[PDB]
Amino acid sequence: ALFVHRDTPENNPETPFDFTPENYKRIEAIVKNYPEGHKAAAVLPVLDLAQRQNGWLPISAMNKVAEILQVPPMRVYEVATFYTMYNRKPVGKYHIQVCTTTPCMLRNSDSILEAIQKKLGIKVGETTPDKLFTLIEVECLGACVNAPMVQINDNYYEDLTPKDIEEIIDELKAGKIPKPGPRSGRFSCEPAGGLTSLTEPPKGPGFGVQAGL
Amino acid sequence: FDNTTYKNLQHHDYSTYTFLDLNLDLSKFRMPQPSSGRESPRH
Amino acid sequence: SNLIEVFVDGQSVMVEPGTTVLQACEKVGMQIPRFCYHERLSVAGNCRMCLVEIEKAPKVVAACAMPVMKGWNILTNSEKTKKAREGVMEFLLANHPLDCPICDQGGECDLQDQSMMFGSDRSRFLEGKRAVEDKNIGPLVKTIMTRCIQCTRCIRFASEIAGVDDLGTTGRGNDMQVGTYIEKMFMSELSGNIIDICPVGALTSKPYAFTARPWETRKTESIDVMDAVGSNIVVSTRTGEVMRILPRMHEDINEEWISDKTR
Amino acid sequence: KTSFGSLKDEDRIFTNLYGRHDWRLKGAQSRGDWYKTKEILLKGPDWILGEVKTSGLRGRGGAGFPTGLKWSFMNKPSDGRPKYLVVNADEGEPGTCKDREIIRHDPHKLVEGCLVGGRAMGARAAYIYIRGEFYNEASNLQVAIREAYEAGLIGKNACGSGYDFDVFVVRGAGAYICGEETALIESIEGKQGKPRLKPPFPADVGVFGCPTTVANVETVAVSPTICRRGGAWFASFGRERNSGTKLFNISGHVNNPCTVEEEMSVPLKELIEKHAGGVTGGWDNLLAVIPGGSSTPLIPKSVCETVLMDFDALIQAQTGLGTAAVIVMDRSTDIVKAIARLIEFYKHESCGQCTPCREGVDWMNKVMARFVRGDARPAEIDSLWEISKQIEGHTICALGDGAAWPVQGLIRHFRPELEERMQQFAQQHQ
Ligand SMILES: Cc1cc2nc3c(=O)[nH]c(=O)nc-3n(C[C@H](O)[C@H](O)[C@H](O)COP(=O)(O)O)c2cc1C
Ligand code: SF4
Ligand code: SF4
Ligand code: SF4
Ligand code: FES
Ligand code: FES
Ligand SMILES: [K+]
Repeated sequence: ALFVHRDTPENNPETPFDFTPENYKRIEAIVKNYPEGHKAAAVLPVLDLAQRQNGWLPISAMNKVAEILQVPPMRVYEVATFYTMYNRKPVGKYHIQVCTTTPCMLRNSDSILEAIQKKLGIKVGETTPDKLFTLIEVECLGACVNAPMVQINDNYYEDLTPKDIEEIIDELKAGKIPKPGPRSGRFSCEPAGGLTSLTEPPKGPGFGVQAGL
Repeated sequence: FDNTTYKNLQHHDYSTYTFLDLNLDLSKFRMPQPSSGRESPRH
Repeated sequence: SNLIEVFVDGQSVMVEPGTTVLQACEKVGMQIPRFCYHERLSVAGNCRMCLVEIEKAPKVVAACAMPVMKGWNILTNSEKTKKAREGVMEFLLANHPLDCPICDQGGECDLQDQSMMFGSDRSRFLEGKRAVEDKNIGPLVKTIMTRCIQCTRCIRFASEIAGVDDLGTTGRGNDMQVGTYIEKMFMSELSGNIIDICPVGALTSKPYAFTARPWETRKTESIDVMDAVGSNIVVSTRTGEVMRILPRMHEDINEEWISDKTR
Repeated sequence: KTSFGSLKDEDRIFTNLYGRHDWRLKGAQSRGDWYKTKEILLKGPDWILGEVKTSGLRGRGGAGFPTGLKWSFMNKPSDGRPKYLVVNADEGEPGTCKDREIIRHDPHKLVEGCLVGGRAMGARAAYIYIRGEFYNEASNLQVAIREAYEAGLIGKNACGSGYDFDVFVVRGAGAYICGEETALIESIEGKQGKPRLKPPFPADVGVFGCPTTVANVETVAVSPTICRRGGAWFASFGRERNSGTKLFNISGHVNNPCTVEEEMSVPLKELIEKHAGGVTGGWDNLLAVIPGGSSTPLIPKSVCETVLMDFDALIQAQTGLGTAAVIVMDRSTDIVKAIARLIEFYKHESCGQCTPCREGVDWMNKVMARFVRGDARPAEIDSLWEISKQIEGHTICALGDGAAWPVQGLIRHFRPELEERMQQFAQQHQ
């Protein structure tokens, strides 16, 4: 995608955007986390809050944040185009993001990628005509030991197989919200087939404390 | 002593504003912030 | 007094604390190659053309930003320094367009000249080049942004000197672009000065476009009369005709800038 | 001691690594967290810094500087500015995912580490920077911080010690480069995640321009235990100058990819065999290992046969411990493609600030893409080696280094396999 903005009827400075009263109270708390005189530090969390309210970042949403914090609009444009979690175009309701870096690739992230494409009938980077799904590849999501995995919106679905991902889309497409986490048999990052450690009960308070403390 | 069940299922209920609501919640516990002495570097 | 001793190729120099390695080399009369550094802007340290070897240290340092320490021997012509410059020049030219014949900077280009003096004499880049779309920022400054080398001089000048925060970088990595993001004009009474400080032909004078080359112009050092500041200028002429107006450095009047009316 | 790698449960620190116990304050307190924390704070910063010094703890974020000496750079009289502790939870190095488990299963260890570490530095608050993708993990950590506030463990009179301390959580927005300590600081300040040159060093000019120490999540979380149990205990694990217990991620072509805590200096073979269930298809199916996240150069099966997992052992094998993210590849792996995809990762993460990475890393990516198909000549292998050397040591931050080292590993150990692809391609297209 591009890193220059061209006004369009859906996306121009007069596209209506404003924070709801509830989000203004949240904005106040975000801004209070930083030293007085350095309110520019609130740009990232407040752009994200704008995107969480709206789904994506119209140019008018960017200008509102620059106005609230009194930072030049350009300095908000630079942030919006730098960090990849900001959507400068409308996405689908369920933003499916498939990790394809080497650790996930080594565990057959391609099979997951093709499972979703045939299921939804789209290619990477596209949105379904019903505007429910958007498919994109992404770099390591920090869940490598549970590869292959995808992130849908705020949730991670891990240890996936082509069947498991096709099922998840069916639940989402059916109005249900599938449960995040590994889909194979384990709970998180433990070895599959039995823990190799942390089987004895953890020690209680005061165990091992060095003398004289 | 139980060692065979996942005790971290609360995040199946987190929603869009969970993190920002907790931040708003903690607002009353923070100490007063330091001040650079001006409204911003542009003042 | 409060001065400290450093060496440039073994020649002792007494510098004020905080003096950078680049500034120490000026005193002995050496100009370290540069692109991003400009003495009237904030230090950026991003082009990496100023990398120099400090004797006994295994890592080259960015002379434009590194404060010089006591007893340092700056080796400005060692193989480690020379190979650092050749490597950086190789990366600067990897995506640069083959534009010199049609580019107005040709003949007075820092990329050309520092390639001649400090770079290699050939290419080993065997791929295709980056190409970026051009930005319209008014009737004075033409942008051919494929020539931009991301030095960020224009951004720093616009923000610090002109007090206009309209230029920035959008994107990331190899696809990082300098511009306004939105369709905006950079119309400031000092805007034309980004033509001078842009080291390449990315920003050029729109009125001056295509009319002359620098070697053929005659330079007349004169005074501006568009206001009462008396800015010192150079009038470029060729075969009896005035071709352009350039600033002439005067620390006590205009420094190295002129207004857009003067220009 | 001459052999390592049989760590007992009683000596493990992250005792809720798998989230099988309550991760909230009551559960953490029952496991020894937040125990006698007031006593530690009243012992003073010099005592705390002394304990960390003798423990031999080294940075668990990648570079592994001695932690005791790094934190001591803040032990200086206040010069009017606030002092800050920035905790690096960006956790971005591919193959690495240990900090994720500390955050969501043992947050109260991280919180107490911030307090104990903050006291040593004389810091008024800790900012925990966590990657934006980890939304649920951030919410857990944010819930734990609330409990610690409601129990008076942090805030005014933290732990009753008379020391005020805050714990703010700030979320990233998608950028591996924001794991670099100075790029992380710039990100908190609301700018692009572009690293700063040094000097100034963060201890002098850091976040908001104030004295700052950036510490990895694992580095911080072990400190309360090192103080409670003593640096002598921690230092009694692993080889000298490679002390303590370390979290390991084993991913890729192994039977049971998993995260596990183990003693430093354990043989790489033993770690894979004991905890991950061995290499898929047998130990004889092993092709190469990236020992410590994508940045570290790969090693071939011959070297992995006996290498120890610690900084100096892996440095000797021409690589590094990195974050201890062990990526195993078996003989069915297109090794050129595996490393090519890592270069493609670095191409997407470079901030673009400085020339050798902005231009050079994209250049190596184009060359690697051609090496996969063999659409190249053998003379280009040494050209690519020189290009990587032109990037390493000439950039602002170490991302440029982390892109060059994977390439050097491939050329170092798999040059004949690169030239085989060039032969096969040349035959077909004639
Ligand atoms: C590209 C890049 C990414 C990095 N990512 C992380 C990271 O995700 N987590 C981390 O702790 N350190 C990361 N680092 C290292 C930090 O810059 C820094 O060395 C570390 O936070 C220091 O903490 P420590 O001394 O406790 O290990 C990264 C460095 C680079 C160059
Ligand atoms: S900027 Fe310089 S090197 Fe680039 S095309 Fe113009 S004259 Fe040639
Ligand atoms: S347009 Fe010119 S001055 Fe601006 S960043 Fe590019 S090369 Fe530098
Ligand atoms: S090495 Fe790469 S990531 Fe680091 S500052 Fe330079 S361009 Fe940015
Ligand atoms: S490689 Fe996919 S989560 Fe790390
Ligand atoms: S002149 Fe020093 S890095 Fe550009
Ligand atoms: K120019």
